[PDB]
Amino acid sequence: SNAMTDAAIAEKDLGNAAYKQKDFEKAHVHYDKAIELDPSNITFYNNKAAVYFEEKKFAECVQFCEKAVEVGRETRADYKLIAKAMSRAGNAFQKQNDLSLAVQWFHRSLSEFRDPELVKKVKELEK
Repeated sequence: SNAMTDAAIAEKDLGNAAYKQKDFEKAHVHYDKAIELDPSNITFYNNKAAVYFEEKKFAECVQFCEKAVEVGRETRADYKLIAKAMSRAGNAFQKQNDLSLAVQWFHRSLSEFRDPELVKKVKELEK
């Protein structure tokens, strides 16, 4: 789109390079800068969620998944990337030993985009 939205992407790319080295602090710095430049881009919220998940900050991961979903809907982003946020949230809830919330999110995710592996995973979790 514009000078700002390109600038944001460039910060995301810097965040990914830190993320790839497991420098999670620096990854957040850059993704935060991305969101500062262009808060309408779902990718930044999902990438921050992914960092939080690897840090075992599962409640923060969920919070950013929730942001991705809200942003994704407001901006009419690719519904598949909204589904990804939803499954990530489900996984973060599993890691918190919260099956109830995990399954709520997984069902959201499947309704957003039918992931064949997740369908099987959810049936197993509901056994």
